[PDB]
Amino acid sequence: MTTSERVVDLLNQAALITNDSKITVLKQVQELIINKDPTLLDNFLDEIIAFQADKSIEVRKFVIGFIEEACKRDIELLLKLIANLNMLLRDENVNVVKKAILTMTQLYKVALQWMVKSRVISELQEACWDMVSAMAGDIILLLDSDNDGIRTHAIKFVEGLIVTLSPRMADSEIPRRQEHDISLDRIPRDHPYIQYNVLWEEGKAALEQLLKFMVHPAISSINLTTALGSLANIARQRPMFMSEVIQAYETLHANLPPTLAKSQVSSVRKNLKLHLLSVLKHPASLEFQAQITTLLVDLGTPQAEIARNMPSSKDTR
Repeated sequence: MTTSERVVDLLNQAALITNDSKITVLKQVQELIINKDPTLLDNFLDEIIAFQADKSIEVRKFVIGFIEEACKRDIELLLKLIANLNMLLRDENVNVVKKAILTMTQLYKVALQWMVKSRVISELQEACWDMVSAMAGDIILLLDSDNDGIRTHAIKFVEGLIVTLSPRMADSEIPRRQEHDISLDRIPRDHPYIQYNVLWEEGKAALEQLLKFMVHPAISSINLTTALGSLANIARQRPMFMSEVIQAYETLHANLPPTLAKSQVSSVRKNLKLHLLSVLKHPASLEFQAQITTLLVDLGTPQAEIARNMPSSKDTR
């Protein structure tokens, strides 16, 4: 029997399995159609995507993972799969939503790169980009989800967005895994469709949402520390934002979220200090030395710890 005959037989078996172990069979299918005979991907998309209706949470999560792998293998499948991903982002179960946010964090930057490399934008490709972009806007709105784990994942997606939609600079720290990710500097300024200025504004607006979130008197401990880490990552990857990040830290410290200001205060300060020190260690910090140092002392950072983390101006070259 042929590969596509095997795929049909596995799919028919997966349909008879009544527990999550059907994912074993679906991953066999995914390996056949994504890696063994990639030409089959197109032919059996419908069959895999059909499992987005499965009642099992792990099965819907599998389908989100599958969409990510398929779009990473052929980004144009995003044309037929963005709508299914949008349904999973609105899932009734928060674990499916979280997994869909993870996936958008990966796929947004790849759809954008694809738009940026197209000189002529088809109707399908335009509606696909419109949807990618409303989904990003909806995930930013998820900063106000009533679910703590969703807000946490939204923070990370928003972090990734701010970094995508701002330019790399010469002293930008770039985690090696993100070396080849698109950023604003890699966007031609006369692309007829994707407008540089608009994406910049959009990155700035995303950052303003994340700064406001950070300050909010009602956010939780896990959200706060995720946001603090995100802001620190942003300041080191995009040093043009360092000022705004330092200021956000000053502001959080002046106005502690009432629920975290007594028994939890030691923890919040230790967290704020650890993140602030990571910013200080970045050479662009030398421009804000008095402001950072003053904030570090006010948090009760020992002098030795400030001194140890101060970058040399040699690292400014």
